[PDB]
Order: sequence, then structure tokens, then C-alpha cells
Amino acid sequence: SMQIFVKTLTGKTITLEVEPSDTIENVKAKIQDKEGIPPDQQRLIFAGKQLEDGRTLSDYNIQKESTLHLVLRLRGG
Amino acid sequence: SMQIFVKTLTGKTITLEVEPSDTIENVKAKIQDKEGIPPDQQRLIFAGKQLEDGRTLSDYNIQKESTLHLVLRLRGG
Amino acid sequence: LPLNAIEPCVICQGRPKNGCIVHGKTGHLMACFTCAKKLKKRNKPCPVCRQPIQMIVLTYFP
Amino acid sequence: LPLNAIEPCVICQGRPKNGCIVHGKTGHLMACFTCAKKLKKRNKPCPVCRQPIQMIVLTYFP
Amino acid sequence: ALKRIHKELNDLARDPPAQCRAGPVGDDMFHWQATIMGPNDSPYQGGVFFLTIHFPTDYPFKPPKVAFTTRIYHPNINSNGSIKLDILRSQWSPALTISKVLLSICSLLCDPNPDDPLVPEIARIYKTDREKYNRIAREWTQKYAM
Amino acid sequence: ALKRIHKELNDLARDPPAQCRAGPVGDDMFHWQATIMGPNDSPYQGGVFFLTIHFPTDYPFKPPKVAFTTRIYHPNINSNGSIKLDILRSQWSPALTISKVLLSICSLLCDPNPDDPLVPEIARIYKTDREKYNRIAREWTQKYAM
Ligand SMILES: [Cl-]
Ligand SMILES: [Cl-]
Ligand SMILES: [Cl-]
Ligand SMILES: [Cl-]
Ligand SMILES: [Zn+2]
Ligand SMILES: [Zn+2]
Ligand SMILES: [Zn+2]
Ligand SMILES: [Zn+2]
Repeated sequence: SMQIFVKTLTGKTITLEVEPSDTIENVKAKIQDKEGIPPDQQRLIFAGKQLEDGRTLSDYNIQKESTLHLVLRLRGG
Repeated sequence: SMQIFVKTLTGKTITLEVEPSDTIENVKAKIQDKEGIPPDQQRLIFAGKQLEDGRTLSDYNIQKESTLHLVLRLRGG
Repeated sequence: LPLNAIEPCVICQGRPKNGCIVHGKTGHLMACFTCAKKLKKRNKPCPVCRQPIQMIVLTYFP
Repeated sequence: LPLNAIEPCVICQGRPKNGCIVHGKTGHLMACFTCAKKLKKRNKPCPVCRQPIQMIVLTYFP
Repeated sequence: ALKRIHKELNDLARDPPAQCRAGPVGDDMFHWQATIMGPNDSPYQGGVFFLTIHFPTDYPFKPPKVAFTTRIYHPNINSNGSIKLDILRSQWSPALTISKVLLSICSLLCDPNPDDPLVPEIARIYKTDREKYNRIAREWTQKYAM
Repeated sequence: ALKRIHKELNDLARDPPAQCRAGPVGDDMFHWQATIMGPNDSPYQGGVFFLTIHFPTDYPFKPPKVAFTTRIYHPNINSNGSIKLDILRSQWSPALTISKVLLSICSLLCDPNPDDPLVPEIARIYKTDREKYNRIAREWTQKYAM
């Protein structure tokens, strides 16, 4: 278990308690509990790329004290 | 024109701009604007006594920088 | 700016003020969700203005 | 305790966060009443969660 | 109830009203004593009235039990110091603190309800011979509250 | 709009993001220039992409106008620098700041939508042979974004 940070949409930083084996979907569920944002509206970004729901924090080399960046669900067109 | 203070129900203190000619009813209207409490639910107290709506701050010898105490409307019985 | 907004629930003193008591188009936010829901469930009025509680809104601060 | 609750409206940066955007049983409080009412009048979604705005509650902090 | 009661106690110990004081009796956080100074320019002026307070388990959802221990002459306060006052019963609010309750009771002293009284004999004097009422209340203040 | 724009600029100066930077051109608070660093592990890596930003008078109720000035190879960004992205159109939110818009655009670079493309020819290459698409994107990054 470890702490990570999420910079939410307004720039406010929150702290989450996670495990390296937690999926991005689990992280979005934790953000929903803290912030009231539906997971389908959450787009998490790390190292400039969006994080896919089915992958784990470990898959993305997200470590203790890392910061994920939350933006809104988006679609190119 | 002068300032007075009101200690609201939770203990929070607010500041009002008033004149000695202002009625207690006018003061409760100013409290309603800041606090969203209808005047009929406001009971203002100074020197241990309730302040009646038809009288003025001057009638009660209330001077600049005085603190009024706000409680809820009550009735003995 | 509401400096007292960051103080704990006035009822239980142990949780943040995230239970907005809604009546008409206004709300009084001084209690946590748990405490405010108890008041609504028990048919009690708003603690500060005594108007009927139409709903409790779980309030987040983005 | 929501430390950012005492910061200004994130939209206009000039008024307190007293316009609660209500959707279902939850609310997002990050804008003033004036800005939030503009969004509701124009039928815009909630800025942070995109849920439809059911009402704006003028929020007081007793 | 304990976090709420401790908060009230800390607020009283650092910032009470000029009119009212209160604190626990011994180590019992649920049993307090209080004092109310009689308002100036009243039959109670110069008197100091003692009260007992008992917080229920589900305080502040349920109201505190508040009674005078000092005898006091008033239409809404009986011979055992019980106070018939709506905020102690059906009009209670969990946002009322002991400080606000005591100030409320203090404001009742000079704003009695003689029309629906707790002590009809006192109320009838109040309504028909106010100076006699005031004179007795002053006598009781001297006898019991000084 | 000015109070909001100043606040965003002050925030960018105080807590500067790593991937994206932006600030006014000259003394015109409504006209900014921005840069995005190409994501690591992508054909854009090492590239720096410049963008122009115009804030409308009723920002942030209306979205900023954002266009690339550095040429970039992508299905949803064309050679005139136009970006076709829902958050700059109907899916705008006044809670998005420039920093969040720039990070969003950065995340679009490796998450294109070839199904509803701005440049059909590039989308076709993307879907026909991703390795060829990545080669060309890398070549354009080295030619134009260094
Ligand atoms: Cl409810
Ligand atoms: Cl509304
Ligand atoms: Cl407790
Ligand atoms: Cl402005
Ligand atoms: Zn509570
Ligand atoms: Zn209320
Ligand atoms: Zn605003
Ligand atoms: Zn929302």
C-alpha cells in the first residue's frame, strides 16, 4: 500500500490510499467517493498519456508519491 | 452610520452597518440578507433582554461596536 | 468568504460540513451528511432557520 | 475539512462559493450563485461532473 | 455527544457571554452547573441564579435538561426550578448550545408568558398588579439570589 | 474574464506544470502562446509543439480558441493547426483551465480518434499500418518540433 496524489479538475490536490495492483478503474472509484465525479467522466493522465481502466498502477510504473492528473472525458474528432 | 456585531446561532460573529435610528426589524432584515434566517425566527438579545421589533437601536442605547446576541425565536409557557 | 466553512459539523464536531440542508432555493451548510440525514429522517426542521427540510444534498467542494 | 471551500468562485474568481450545483442527491460547490445561475439558465451541465443541473441552491454557512 | 460537549466547554472557558457561565460538576461531562446574572433594570437585577444541566445520551439531537436550583419568582418557572420554555421541548434545535440556551432563558426572565403560565398564581398577579409582581420578584431575588 | 485569466496565469507561475506551459504574448492578456512536450514513448517524444490561445471576452463560459502553430502529424489535428476536439466545442466546461486543456490535448496525441477524423488520409494510414503512421509522426516531430 502507498499514497498517490491526484490533481483534480480545479487544481485541488487530493491523496488516495492505493496498492500497486489497483487498476485505474479502482482508482476512479476512489476518486468518485472523494469527489463525486462519475468514473466515465474521469480521464486520468500520467507522463502525458491517458490511463486505461483495465491496467494497474504497476503497469504504468506509478509509484508511491506519484501525481496523476485528472481532466474531463474527451474525444478527438 | 456605525458598525455593530451580531453573534449568530452557531457562535459565528458578523458585522452590520447600521444607524442608531434603525429599528430592530431593519437589523433583522440585514441579518436575513447575510444569513438566510427569516426575521420571525430571529430573537436578538442585549444586556440580557430581548430587543423588540418596533424600537430603534437608539431606544436601547446601543452604541457603536456593540455586540448583539442572536438566538432562536422562543416562547415561555 | 466563509471562513467558518472549514470547521467541523456543529452537531457532532467530528466530520466536515458536507450535508447541505435545502429548503426552497436556499441551503444552510453547517452539519455533516450523517447528522443532517438524521434530522431529515426524524422530520426535524432546519436547525438554524426552522424551515422544513426538503432534502439533504451531499456537498462536494471541487 | 475542505480547505479550498473558502477560496473564490472558480469561474469568476470574484465572489464566494455560495452557488451549489445540485444533481440528484449530490452537489458540487465551486462557483458563486451568480455564475451557477447562469449555467442553469443556459441549461449547461455541471462543470466538474457533467450531470444535468437540477437546481442551484444559494448556500449559507451558519 | 462528548466531542460536542467538549467543544462547548472549550468555547465557554475562553469566550462566555457577560451574562451566563457554565461548566461540568466534577468529572461528569454530562452534568453541568450554570449561572445567570439577573438583567439590569429588572426585578432580578443584582441576583445571580444557579442552574443545573443534564445532557442526554443523544445530545444535541435531544435537548439538555435545564432547571434552576435558585428559587425565582416568574410565571414560567416552577417551585422546583423547572422552566416551561418551548426551546427546551418541541422547539429545540441541535444548533442551540448551552450558552445560547442560558442567554435565551435570561431573556425569558423579563419577557414572561403570563397567558399560558407554569404558575397561574404568579401570572395572575403579573397581569392584574404588575408592581406587586415586581415587588415580590425583587424580594425573592434578595432572599435567594444574593 | 480578466480575474479568471489572471488567476490561471498566477497559478501557472506558482505551480508550473511539467508537460505544458503557457503565458500571454506581449501585454495582451487575451492572447497567449503555449508549448506541449511530446509524450515519452511516443513518436512525438523530444518534440516541443507551440500553440496559440485566444480567450473570448466571455471566457470561461465560452471555450478558448486553441490552434497549433507547430506542424504535427495526427488524425484529429490538421496541417493548418486546427484541432478537432470535443472539449474545445460542445463538451467544453468552464472548470477547464488552460493547463487542463493543454494536458488534455497532450493526451489526445497518443489517443487519436481515426473513426471521426479531421484528416481522413492520416486516419486511413493509422488504421492501415500503425507502424507507418508512427514513422511519419516521428519524422514530422524531428523536422518541425525541434
Ligand atoms: Cl434527503
Ligand atoms: Cl435554479
Ligand atoms: Cl462523541
Ligand atoms: Cl473579471
Ligand atoms: Zn455531524
Ligand atoms: Zn435553514
Ligand atoms: Zn462566480
Ligand atoms: Zn456535479
